[PDB]
Amino acid sequence: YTSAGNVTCWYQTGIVVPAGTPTSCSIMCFVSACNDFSVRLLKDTPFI
Amino acid sequence: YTSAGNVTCWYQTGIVVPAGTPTSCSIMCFVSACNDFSVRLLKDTPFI
Amino acid sequence: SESSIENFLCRSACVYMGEYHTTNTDTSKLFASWTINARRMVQMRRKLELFTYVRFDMEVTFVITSKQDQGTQLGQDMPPLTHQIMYIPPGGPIPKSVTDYTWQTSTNPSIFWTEGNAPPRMSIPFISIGNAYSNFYDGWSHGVYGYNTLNHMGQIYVRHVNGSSPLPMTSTVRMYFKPKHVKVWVPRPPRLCQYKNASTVNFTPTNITEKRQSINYIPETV
Amino acid sequence: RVRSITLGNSTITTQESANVVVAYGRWPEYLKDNEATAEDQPTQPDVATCRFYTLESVTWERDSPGWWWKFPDALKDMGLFGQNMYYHYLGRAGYTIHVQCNASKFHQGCLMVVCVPEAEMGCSQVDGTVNEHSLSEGETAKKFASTSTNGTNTVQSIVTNAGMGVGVGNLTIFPHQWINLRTNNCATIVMPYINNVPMDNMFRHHNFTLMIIPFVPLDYSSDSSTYVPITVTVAPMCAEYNGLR
Amino acid sequence: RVRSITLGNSTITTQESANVVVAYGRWPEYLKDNEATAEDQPTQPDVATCRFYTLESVTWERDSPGWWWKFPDALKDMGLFGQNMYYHYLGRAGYTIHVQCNASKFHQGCLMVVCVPEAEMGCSQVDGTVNEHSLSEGETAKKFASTSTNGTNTVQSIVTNAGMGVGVGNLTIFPHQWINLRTNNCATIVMPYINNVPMDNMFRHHNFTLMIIPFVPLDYSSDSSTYVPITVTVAPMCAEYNGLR
Amino acid sequence: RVRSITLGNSTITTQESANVVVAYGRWPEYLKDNEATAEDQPTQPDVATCRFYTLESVTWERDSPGWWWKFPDALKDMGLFGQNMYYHYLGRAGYTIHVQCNASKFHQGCLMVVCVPEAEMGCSQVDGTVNEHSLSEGETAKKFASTSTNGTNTVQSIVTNAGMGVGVGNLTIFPHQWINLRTNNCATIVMPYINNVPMDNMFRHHNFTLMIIPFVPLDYSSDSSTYVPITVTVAPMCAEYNGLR
Repeated sequence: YTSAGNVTCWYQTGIVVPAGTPTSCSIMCFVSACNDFSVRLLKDTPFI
Repeated sequence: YTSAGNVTCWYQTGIVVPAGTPTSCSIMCFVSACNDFSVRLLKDTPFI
Repeated sequence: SESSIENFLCRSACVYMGEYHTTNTDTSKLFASWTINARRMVQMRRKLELFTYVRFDMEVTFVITSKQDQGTQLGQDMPPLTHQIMYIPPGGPIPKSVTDYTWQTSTNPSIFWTEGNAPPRMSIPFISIGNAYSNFYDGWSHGVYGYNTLNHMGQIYVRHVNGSSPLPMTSTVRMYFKPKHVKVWVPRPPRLCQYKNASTVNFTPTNITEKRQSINYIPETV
Repeated sequence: RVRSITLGNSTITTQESANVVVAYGRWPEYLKDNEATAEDQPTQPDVATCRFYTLESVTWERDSPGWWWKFPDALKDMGLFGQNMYYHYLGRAGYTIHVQCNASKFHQGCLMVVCVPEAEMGCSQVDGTVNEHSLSEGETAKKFASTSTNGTNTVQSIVTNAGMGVGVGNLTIFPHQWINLRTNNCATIVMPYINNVPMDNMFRHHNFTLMIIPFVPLDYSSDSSTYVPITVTVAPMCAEYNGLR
Repeated sequence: RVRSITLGNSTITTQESANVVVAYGRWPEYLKDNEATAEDQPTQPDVATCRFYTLESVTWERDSPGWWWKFPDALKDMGLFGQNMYYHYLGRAGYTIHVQCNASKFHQGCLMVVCVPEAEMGCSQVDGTVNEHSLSEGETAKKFASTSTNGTNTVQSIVTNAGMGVGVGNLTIFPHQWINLRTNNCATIVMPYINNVPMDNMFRHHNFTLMIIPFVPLDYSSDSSTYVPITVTVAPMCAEYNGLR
Repeated sequence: RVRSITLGNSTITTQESANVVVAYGRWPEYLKDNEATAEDQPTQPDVATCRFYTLESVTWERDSPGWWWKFPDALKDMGLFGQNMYYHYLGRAGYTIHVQCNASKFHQGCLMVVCVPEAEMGCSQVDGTVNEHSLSEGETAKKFASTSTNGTNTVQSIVTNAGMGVGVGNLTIFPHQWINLRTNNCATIVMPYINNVPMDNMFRHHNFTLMIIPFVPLDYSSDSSTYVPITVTVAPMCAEYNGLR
């Protein structure tokens, strides 16, 4: 109900550690725009 | 009762690990021939 | 130099020995037949399995010996016997009696030979609508696993060339086969288990090698 | 020192320090033009066959004998490359296979990754015949066993004979790569099209077989993860079919 | 980044990133020709003296004070180089010494490896004299102690005075190398022949002494190995004897 | 692959593989000569302002929300640079900031290090005003909180709004650096002088604010150290004051 692309991530193997290291961990995502970005029709923002 | 050379392996020090790593381990051997190898008098093999 | 492909594979061997009579009451004992493949000779099979694709010509020589049956009748005076050796290409008519019409078809090449002379010999080219033969096929015939129809190589049939009401005789033929002008592709590991039948790769599990005393054991030096 | 590779609308990331095996020295390519000039005209998709397809990961535990896949038909449900398998009567293609592991410096183990042409397999019963389901299950892997198997119509899958009747230490004769958790975790194999005819039908013949086999089992200690994931990614190269017009 | 070195019928393997100390800037060499031209003609074996000889490994545990060897006569049972010690009345040689450790990234410790010329040692009794057995045992190492020793005819082997009456932190004045388990595990020292005469007899004089001394003791935790092995390998260089004809 | 840097009578050691952020592309420099030629003559100390000043380390534990410092007046007790703050009525300067961690390969965590110009902060009471002590304590760091604060005259220091009323994931708009314990442990930021006038008084205005914020908390297991130390070192650059003669 979007008509947009999507991204997903899957466990291929699983995480393997030696003795004496933390068990769980984390991933972080960063987003940005590439040089070819364009905008039109200045309007008012819906946040204030 | 061979008249052939031999190869042996000895522990010089012993294996040392930190905390949280497996204790035992393994070695593997690979064999091959070098370019100067020659053969003579085709015969029948003793395996089938 | 002795490990080249030609010197390793191009060698002659007896691959089929068969017996046939001039008169009998079975009518299948009146001729001998063989289908050409290289899977019922265990020593040639193993050397051929080191490769996945092969291409060769065939050369076949025939050694033929006769005998009068120990039945009863002696005092005979016979001329030397004549034999017919017929090759059938893939897609040819197969005889079912020794009196059949197919022993006279113009497209089945044939050899006529009489005893006392040098042994007969014919040369067959690479006969396949494919580009090579295959020793291994991971597929279905169209359904048999492991069998593809591009490996058909033909058949050989042998009979006596007498007239009507012949005298009783028994002959034995031995076929010697030799590949020539050989080319091979994609090497493979050597067969470790014994072969079980002639059409599959079936096997019973085998040990990797034989044991010794310990992982340190080296025998005392002379 | 990380490279990012995009094929079509797919993107994966590898390390630029990769090592690549080109199977027999031969890169994939089109059968050029004139083996069968007159009424044998081919076509090529080049649309969404050249793209990364990623299977499900497998789980490497302490007692894992190994895994195998058949090619093609591991891709018979994979988008367009699978559609082309049903629409066309003959085809051909080469492949690029990436295999990756996710492990730590506190794990240990060793894998062989090998691509075997014409891997004809034996039955568990010596006077029997193998079934079609026991040879492959598509994009799901079959498993080797650690002892000898039984039951009707099953491949005899004891891992020391690799289902082919040879010694498993000798499979290095084929295009292969080693993964030693100590020194690397990835392997790329580029396979060309290998047959004794130029084209063929892609449903009743298995061109080649991908096998993954642990030679030193996975080991870990106190509170590391108890498994390691393995991931396989495939990109078809220079695919080509019979023309339809 | 591994080099493989063959001397004679011996082969060992090292890392190409090795660091090498040439003792005082001087490589080994033959006394050229004409110190003693007329009736002093030498000969050189160059047969199986130039070859790697490997001693037994020693075991580094939590409380190890250190080890020492005397040169020569650590090689008086080593094949041909040892035969030549009995057949010839005078000789000389330089050496290459490799020292290696086998440890993990979960171990820690620090070793000094030093080659000391004329290492004359003191007795445990001030008005006593040292025995011949207490100075060396051939290819077996002697041990330093962590407290001061007693008994007759024994070297006073408290490790802080190194058996010579100096402060052990000052042995860096000699040709030496550090082994820090954190950053490297190997050490090569090339020693030339150093004497106040050109040749000498090899049985009643110890040219130099190799010492290995831990400055930070070995430490490990829960289920690592409890020891670390050290291995010593020696190759004689430019050996030369009195002529016999 | 270690560099040793000496400024004045100070010496610190860094790695030559460092990465350096120059804030907006602009290196620090003197306001050249002739903004205010006639009766505005400046002077420059260049004596013991160009020298490394090292604060106390902070302790990163499992639940640490973060730390912040104000510049200047984090240096109002730092030797000569602090004396010049009292003797002179106007000044200006740029800075070099080094941040370092001491951790092992068995630890894990992630820090943002950011330098924010004009970091005006909000009060914990919406109709209140912030105190001077709650904005800074000099060379001691203030602390962020993990929940919303109370009390009079205090900065509202919930860490997700960074005391400024923005989303903390968006502070990458400022000059910043990431420290991922897996890949590096150091960060250098070179800040120029940024104001809307050429000089200013250094006691009632905070030019910029240094913030250090963990985005993935510190984790360790069985018997590792339970904390990680962070160290901050500052060198003033091109400082300049009003002339006194």
